[PDB]
Amino acid sequence: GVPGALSNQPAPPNEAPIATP
Amino acid sequence: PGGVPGALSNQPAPPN
Amino acid sequence: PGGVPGALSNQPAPPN
Amino acid sequence: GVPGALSNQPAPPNEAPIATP
Amino acid sequence: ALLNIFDIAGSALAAQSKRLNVAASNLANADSVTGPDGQPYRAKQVVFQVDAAPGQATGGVKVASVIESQAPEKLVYEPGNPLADANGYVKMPNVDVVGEMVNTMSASRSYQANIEVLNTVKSMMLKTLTLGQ
Amino acid sequence: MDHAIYTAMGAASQTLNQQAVTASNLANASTPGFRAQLNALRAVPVDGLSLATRTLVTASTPGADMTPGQLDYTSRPLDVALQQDGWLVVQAADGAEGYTRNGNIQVGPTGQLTIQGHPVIGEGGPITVPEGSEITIAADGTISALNPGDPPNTVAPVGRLKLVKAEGNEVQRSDDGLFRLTAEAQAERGAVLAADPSIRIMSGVLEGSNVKPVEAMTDMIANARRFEMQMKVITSVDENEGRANQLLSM
Amino acid sequence: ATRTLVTASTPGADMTPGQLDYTSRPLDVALQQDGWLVVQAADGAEGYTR
Amino acid sequence: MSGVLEGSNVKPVEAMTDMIANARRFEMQMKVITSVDENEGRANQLLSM
Repeated sequence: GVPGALSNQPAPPNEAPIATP
Repeated sequence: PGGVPGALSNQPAPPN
Repeated sequence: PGGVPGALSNQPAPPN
Repeated sequence: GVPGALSNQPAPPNEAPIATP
Repeated sequence: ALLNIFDIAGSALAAQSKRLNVAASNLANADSVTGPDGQPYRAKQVVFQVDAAPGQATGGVKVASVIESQAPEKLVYEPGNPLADANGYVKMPNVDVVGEMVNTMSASRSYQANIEVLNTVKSMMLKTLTLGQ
Repeated sequence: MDHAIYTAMGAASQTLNQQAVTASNLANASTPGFRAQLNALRAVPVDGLSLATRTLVTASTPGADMTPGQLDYTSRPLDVALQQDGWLVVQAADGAEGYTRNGNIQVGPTGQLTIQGHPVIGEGGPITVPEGSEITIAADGTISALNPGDPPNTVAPVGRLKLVKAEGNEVQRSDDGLFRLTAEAQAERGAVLAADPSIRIMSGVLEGSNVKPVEAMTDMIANARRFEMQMKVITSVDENEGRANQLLSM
Repeated sequence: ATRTLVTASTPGADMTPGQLDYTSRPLDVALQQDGWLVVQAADGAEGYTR
Repeated sequence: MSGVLEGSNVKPVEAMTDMIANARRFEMQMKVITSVDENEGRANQLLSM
């Protein structure tokens, strides 16, 4: 997955957890 | 869809 | 061919 | 050559020794 | 070819934006004691290198990877801290504040230079289409 | 950019390093038997083509200051102070041999002599004193132990403290604060330093830290001024590049 | 992954004993370190204090 | 112990140092914000013609 390219599949949703659980 | 743009979304929040 | 572009490559360091 | 001109070979590597051997 | 200049300058813009983002993240977390895993925040740095695969020496800039610094994490004495080791020492980020500020300013300046290059090349390509009326 | 910003930035960061060293020295202004760290800037010139114009600066620590420190009179027979250029020998953290000036000798319940938690080393190795006995230390390091209950006629020598002689140019401060022989000095003087019979110690006086206050103050003033100077150069270079970027337009 | 945000949290409180003044009052009481007095909270619960 | 009262345990040195660090950390964040805002303008101007 080269940045700036085009891919058929959507990008996965990013997450920023404050705690691992 | 979408939510509040700007400050509120790009700030860490408790998981819910 | 390249490295860290800034502070971490423009400071003197001991050799490897 | 003079600074800012064009040469046929690369410049030598740049190194700054903290203490000379 | 003027068209490849678009790719070259866009790659440069993206790389410098990534570098400025790394610098801002380092500046923000200069006093962070912990992360989600309980590990100290290690200063991040981008790796710049050319991308001229089809038989060229010059092709622009791309960020190969983001790497954490190997300089020594600052040890502060705090025995009551849950993250303190056996000797009571807590590890703190090795961020160089002056270095990150200079990185921010330099990244902004070179980003602006690449913006100007892109604008000039776009103007030249616009003028080309009027070759001989 | 113009890498002149990367010179003033280095000069500003090494100034903060020097300030961190000076502040560490000032924090230990009351540490018993402390040797202040010396800080000095060194210039490294970048070699290359064509015109040598860039010379960066780095902060280095050329050893420590060995100037004998202050002597506080505490009427305690265990606190000893060493003659100038003399060092006490203890067993380091990793079972090695290290040197110190802290004479705050403590006696454990089992009877072993310790300094800052490190065992004290004599000619016979670590020194073990008879449990719960009064200790007197002579001028040359001999240790006399009096067992309570028995008359003062019982006082007899037990062991001799190992006292060594080492200059500043021969010793290097290890990461735990204990001085150890440098490589060149170790190669000539051997692995273990032989006890010097000419070293005299004084019992009942504790040596303080040799952190000079006037030099510290002057160093902080100079560091602040240098940092501000580098900031003014950095601002000038940034302003220059911001207009120079206008050449690419049109 | 270049963006790392920062959030400010309060990891508990500081339990180092504070200053002790001497008021000649028979009701003023001070506790030894790591010790707490027990009171009945507002919501019928159990609370600890110094 | 009866007849003594326990006060607060707020350390003034820690609070003063923390306040100084907070102020001089904010200023840096405000500098980065200004830098990004200045950067975005020329990128926006890139969209002309």
